[PDB]
Amino acid sequence: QLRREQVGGTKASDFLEWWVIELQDCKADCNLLPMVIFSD
Amino acid sequence: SQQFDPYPLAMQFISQYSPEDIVTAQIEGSSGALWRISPPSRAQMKQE
Amino acid sequence: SQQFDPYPLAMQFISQYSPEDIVTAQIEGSSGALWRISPPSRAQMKQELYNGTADITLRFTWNFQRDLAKGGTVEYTNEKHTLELAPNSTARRQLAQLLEGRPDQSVVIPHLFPKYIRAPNGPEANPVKQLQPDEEEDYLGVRIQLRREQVGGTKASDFLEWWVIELQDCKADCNLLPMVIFSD
Repeated sequence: QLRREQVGGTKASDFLEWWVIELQDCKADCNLLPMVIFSD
Repeated sequence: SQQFDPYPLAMQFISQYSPEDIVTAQIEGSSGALWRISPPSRAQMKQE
Repeated sequence: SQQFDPYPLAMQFISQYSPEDIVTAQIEGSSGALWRISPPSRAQMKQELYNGTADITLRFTWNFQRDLAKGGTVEYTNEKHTLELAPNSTARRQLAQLLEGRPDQSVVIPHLFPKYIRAPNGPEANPVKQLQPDEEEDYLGVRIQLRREQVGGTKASDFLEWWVIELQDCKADCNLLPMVIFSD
């Protein structure tokens, strides 16, 4: 998801941007990406 | 362990590691910093 | 091979490497990300360029990252070609003007972009002396341009900036900086 925030004749590149990624199946944990990692 | 029941595979692999030997990375998605794209490059990306 | 005819030097050096052992880095110039300079620091930079006294530097560092899966003991190699911009010299006198945000003006700096770089197993990516005798005059000239985009009582630090560098002799490849790099 591209969250977008206005600052202030371009309407596109006039203001802030950033990216937010979530798992496809998020129940209430949209701020969460678990990633189990194995260490030998 | 109990969520990979059908599988002897888990016994071969998962069992090798003590439960503390394995960690999780609760990486957040929202707190990505502001994007850095120059509007020429953003326009070219949009074109492509 | 055929573009270094006079030279037995090429036979000694270039021949050592299979043609696939040598790769090119089509690094783009336009797609540099937005500049990050705090307007105190930008103003201080402008001051040092405008009425500076101590001689200033402008370095240009490359850095190659290889893969360890193919063996090897080093992962990063790098070096720099430091250049000095004399006070009241033309180069600085034009960079300073460039910083004021004029639309189309630009400057060219000579001897800044070596073309053939050896990447041996040691952390010294030394330029190959043996395709270029001068070691300082055979370097290419690069063309720096400050592209500038408005957003919106300062007229200077109110809006976006970024840098775009091109070779001095660009035919139609302004988005191209070839850089032949040698791998042992």
